[PDB]
Amino acid sequence: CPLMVKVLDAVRGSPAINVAMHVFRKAADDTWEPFASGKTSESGELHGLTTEEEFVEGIYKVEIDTKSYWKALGISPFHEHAEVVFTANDSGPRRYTIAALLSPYSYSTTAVVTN
Amino acid sequence: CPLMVKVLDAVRGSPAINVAMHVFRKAADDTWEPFASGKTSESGELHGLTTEEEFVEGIYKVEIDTKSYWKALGISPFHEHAEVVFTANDSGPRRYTIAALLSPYSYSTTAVVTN
Ligand SMILES: O=C(O)c1ccc2c(=O)c3c(Cl)cccc3oc2c1
Ligand SMILES: O=C(O)c1ccc2c(=O)c3c(Cl)cccc3oc2c1
Ligand SMILES: [Ca+2]
Ligand SMILES: [Ca+2]
Repeated sequence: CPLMVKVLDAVRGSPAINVAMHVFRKAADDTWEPFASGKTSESGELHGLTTEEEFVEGIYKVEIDTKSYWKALGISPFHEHAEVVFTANDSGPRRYTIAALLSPYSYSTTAVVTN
Repeated sequence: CPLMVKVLDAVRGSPAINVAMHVFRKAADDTWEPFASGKTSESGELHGLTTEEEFVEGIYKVEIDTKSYWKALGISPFHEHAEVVFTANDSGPRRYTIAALLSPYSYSTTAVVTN
């Protein structure tokens, strides 16, 4: 898959399992059109969101539902979600791994881009 | 002022100066209504965004223009912007500092909420 997302929990030191996320793509009218969605596995990873053919050039937004994750662990978090917004495939196809590290009042995100 | 934003640069080891950002408040129809905006100072801080009377409970989005910041420094960035989406909750007297640490392919954000 050309787009994979991995989510980790910085409180427990574990993968963040069953985290929902939605991916959007910016449309011509400047609105966010639905693109793909899923939930992380027991490894904290979400594979198979898209295919090479469907993953065209564009501006993409990954909205990770961190609030539901913390609520299900019984925790009141600060953020509604973690958002990652980036231009993809501007110079041809790439493989993107988006990672997010979660705490109740903080998150970090990094991208690993390979050819 | 109950809302301040501080931005740091992990590549140069410096405050992130002259970074533009917009704050939005979520409307009843799920759209994002402009709320406040500005640019960080020489200390990397943006003060005076709002007042106690204007900053009511709700969902807020801070959209930080990191792409323009990196391009002004001649450094190639990954993200279109950094986003911080959070709930303001009236639990006693509270001041909110939203902090962000920027790298070209990564960013980290935390909230410092004090009395
Ligand atoms: O792709 C992976 O397996 C992977 C492994 C480690 C990390 C990681 O430590 C990490 C940290 Cl500290 C801060 C922000 C994002 C991160 O994302 C990761 C992703
Ligand atoms: O508000 C301040 O003065 C302040 C000081 C230090 C930091 C800081 O190191 C920091 C780090 Cl590593 C990661 C993410 C956010 C951060 O926000 C900060 C904010
Ligand atoms: Ca292109
Ligand atoms: Ca309340």
